[PDB]
Amino acid sequence: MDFRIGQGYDVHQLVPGRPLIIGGVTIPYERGLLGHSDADVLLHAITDALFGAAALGDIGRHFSDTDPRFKGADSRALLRECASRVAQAGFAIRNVDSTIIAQAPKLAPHIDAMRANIAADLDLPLDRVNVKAKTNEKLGYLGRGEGIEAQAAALVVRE
Amino acid sequence: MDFRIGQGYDVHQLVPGRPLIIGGVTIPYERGLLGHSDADVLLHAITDALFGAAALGDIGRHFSDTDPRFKGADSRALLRECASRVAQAGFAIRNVDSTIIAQAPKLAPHIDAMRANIAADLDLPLDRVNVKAKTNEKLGYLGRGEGIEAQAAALVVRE
Amino acid sequence: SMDFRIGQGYDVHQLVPGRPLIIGGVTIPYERGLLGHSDADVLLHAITDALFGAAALGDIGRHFSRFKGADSRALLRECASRVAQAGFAIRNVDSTIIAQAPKLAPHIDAMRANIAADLDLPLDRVNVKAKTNEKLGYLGRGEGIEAQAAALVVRE
Ligand SMILES: Nc1ccc(S(=O)(=O)Nc2ccccn2)cc1
Ligand SMILES: Nc1ccc(S(=O)(=O)Nc2ccccn2)cc1
Ligand SMILES: [Zn+2]
Ligand SMILES: [Zn+2]
Ligand SMILES: [Zn+2]
Repeated sequence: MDFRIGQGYDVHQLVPGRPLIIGGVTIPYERGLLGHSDADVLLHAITDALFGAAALGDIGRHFSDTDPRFKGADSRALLRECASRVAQAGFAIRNVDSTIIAQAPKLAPHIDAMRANIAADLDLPLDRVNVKAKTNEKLGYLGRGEGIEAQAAALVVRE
Repeated sequence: MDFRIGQGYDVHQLVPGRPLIIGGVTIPYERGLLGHSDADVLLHAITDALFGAAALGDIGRHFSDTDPRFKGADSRALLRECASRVAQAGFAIRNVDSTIIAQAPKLAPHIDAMRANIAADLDLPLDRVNVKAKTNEKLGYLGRGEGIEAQAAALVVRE
Repeated sequence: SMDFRIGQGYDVHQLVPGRPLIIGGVTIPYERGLLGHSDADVLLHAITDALFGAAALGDIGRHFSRFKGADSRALLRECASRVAQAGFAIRNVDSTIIAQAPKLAPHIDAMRANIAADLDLPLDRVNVKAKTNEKLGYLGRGEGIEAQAAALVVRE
């Protein structure tokens, strides 16, 4: 009965010349996200929500860019290590919900693939992982296609 | 004890010649929100939070903005159908919290009416529904009054 | 006791010259500070709104329109009092600060300690996270700082 909630936010710039990787899925698009590794905005937000629910700080405190252990680590490896640390701190994950905000491309065809990657990385049943997607109605840098945002919420319980 | 959390986000442009309908309340104003449905940004954010908590996808999955049957749709009717599907998936709603962010008009006079509408639609008492209203402190497209944003959080439990 | 409730909070304040930068009750050296009627502590405000939201007590604007000169930790303490008054116990708080500058990492642990003391919580039930905005929008240009918060309470 010792439930805890966590919330996560991430954003990355979207420009020509890089791949678009969201939720572990490479998506064909004229632009891609800029960041240290694969720049997976959705997995970063979920990771931060999980560290937050466990009150373990955040993704920057756990996985520094200079650390040799995570030099070439992609964001799924980081999500899996996050989950291991959350479990070791005594918490079981109960569910994850999230939103991707991107003016383009359409993300609906890729939701089930993202959910399957996230559930596998968290060792969760598929029906405890949700990903939602929407545009920003052409408003702001998101609406002009200059960035993509992800939001995440996670519920855990201390066991 | 099988609790789940969900989160929701929505935004719509503020334009001339549209009803301003937020939380089911038709608010007197020279502009209104632009969308395929009645464009109720607050009810959409809450709908997304509820679908997300039940791991049922999102409002685009259940009520496509491409579908003619939803042109001008009453978003309270959509919220009620969302709650019906969430119940059909086995979940009871425990509470909803939300934020509306707008430069104008003043929303304080309308918040209690919005809360009562949401509570009615979700078959909740008033004390389990909360609506918060704020400005964006003059920043960004929200500060310039180009759109209105809503955020939502929901807790459900699988019975 | 299984009557859990969640709340969510959002705040943003402009960064302006000639004012202290106070976030999570920590005074951070910086050329600018946050603009507000209070000390404009955007993180404490977001947490405050999340707590009012979880207890279904409305929001800051309704509670804190005898507080004319109060700093935001006093308001967070008052918020926690009202949450308790309504029969709720706070179970945990999580939050994110979005600021392009300055670096907040050295100050996070003090913010967490401040929030924990104000809410009468142990450290392991309070969390503060910090991000830039990748140089995007008004946050990325350093025109404001945003905070987000989530809170879990239970009605006893
Ligand atoms: N059934 C339905 C519901 C909402 C809309 S909307 O384009 O007015 N608003 C939307 C649409 C998708 C996500 C969020 N808001 C159109 C159709
Ligand atoms: N009592 C009180 C507290 C804070 C403020 S603020 O306008 O500096 N910050 C706010 C105000 C409303 C919602 C969020 N932050 C004004 C009055
Ligand atoms: Zn990232
Ligand atoms: Zn909408
Ligand atoms: Zn504030």
